Amino acid sequence: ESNIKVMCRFRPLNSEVNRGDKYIAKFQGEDTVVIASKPYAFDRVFQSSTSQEQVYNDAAKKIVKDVLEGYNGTIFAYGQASSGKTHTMEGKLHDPEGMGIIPRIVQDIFNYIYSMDENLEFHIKVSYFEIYLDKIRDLLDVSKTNLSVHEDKNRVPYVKGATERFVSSPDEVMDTIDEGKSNRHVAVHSSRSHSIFLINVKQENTQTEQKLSGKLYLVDLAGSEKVGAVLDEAKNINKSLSALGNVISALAEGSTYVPYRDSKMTRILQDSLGGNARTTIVICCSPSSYNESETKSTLLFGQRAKT
Repeated sequence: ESNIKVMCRFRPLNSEVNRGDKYIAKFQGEDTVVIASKPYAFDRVFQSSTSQEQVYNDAAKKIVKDVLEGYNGTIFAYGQASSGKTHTMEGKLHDPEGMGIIPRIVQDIFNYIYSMDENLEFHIKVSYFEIYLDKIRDLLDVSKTNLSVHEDKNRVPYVKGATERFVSSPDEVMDTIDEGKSNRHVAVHSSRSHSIFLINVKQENTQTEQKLSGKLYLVDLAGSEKVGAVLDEAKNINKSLSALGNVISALAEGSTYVPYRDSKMTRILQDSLGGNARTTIVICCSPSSYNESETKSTLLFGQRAKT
């Protein structure tokens, strides 16, 4: 019903072994992981050996194909520091085996476009903003610090004043990602804000003249903090995570009312999370004994989306 799939990735272990740490995690097949004799069931659990490409294949690929066919979708990344969130989501820029989910999404989009030359015409608009201290901040125009979410006549959400930049190649998309990353709020390199990257795929069919439109959101979630300006960061981070969790949970349990309005991120993502929309949540975990509570913390958060 809900269309949310939660997938958990554990990374290989070192470099770190010199500390003295154990593996702490056992896998009952490919969808369940056991820690401290407690079982956590998911839709897929990627073990240490799982390649970048099959993470993309199982987590994101069908979502991309759906957006190229007119649907909306969302992929979330969630993880405590050094869990492998960045390796999973971005990976190694121009190494194909190699690269993480976001570069593979972009390559599939453009290969499809190239393979569909004349018969389909495309316009890809990308936007990039972060939820920092409950404020919507544009990562492509530092002057736009405090933007708002609204709904149109059809109850379709949009962020007012957000930069939309036209892109025509994979490099142009990646250039845009790097520009936004430069302005993203970091501390201690923890992300202190949640960042949302939007690819809007607009197409028109040359034979039939009919139009299609699809929105793919890539959300990098800041991890929950247990702790001045860094305190306001923690309470906002945590409150917005609980708002997401409430939505995500109401959809998973089939609630007829879903509390999208209780936070800005979920208002933005209302046309792309729940309903017809396709969603994958990738939670990244360290296997080390040193981080067992963090992992167990991440795992519980992932559990909220699990029917």
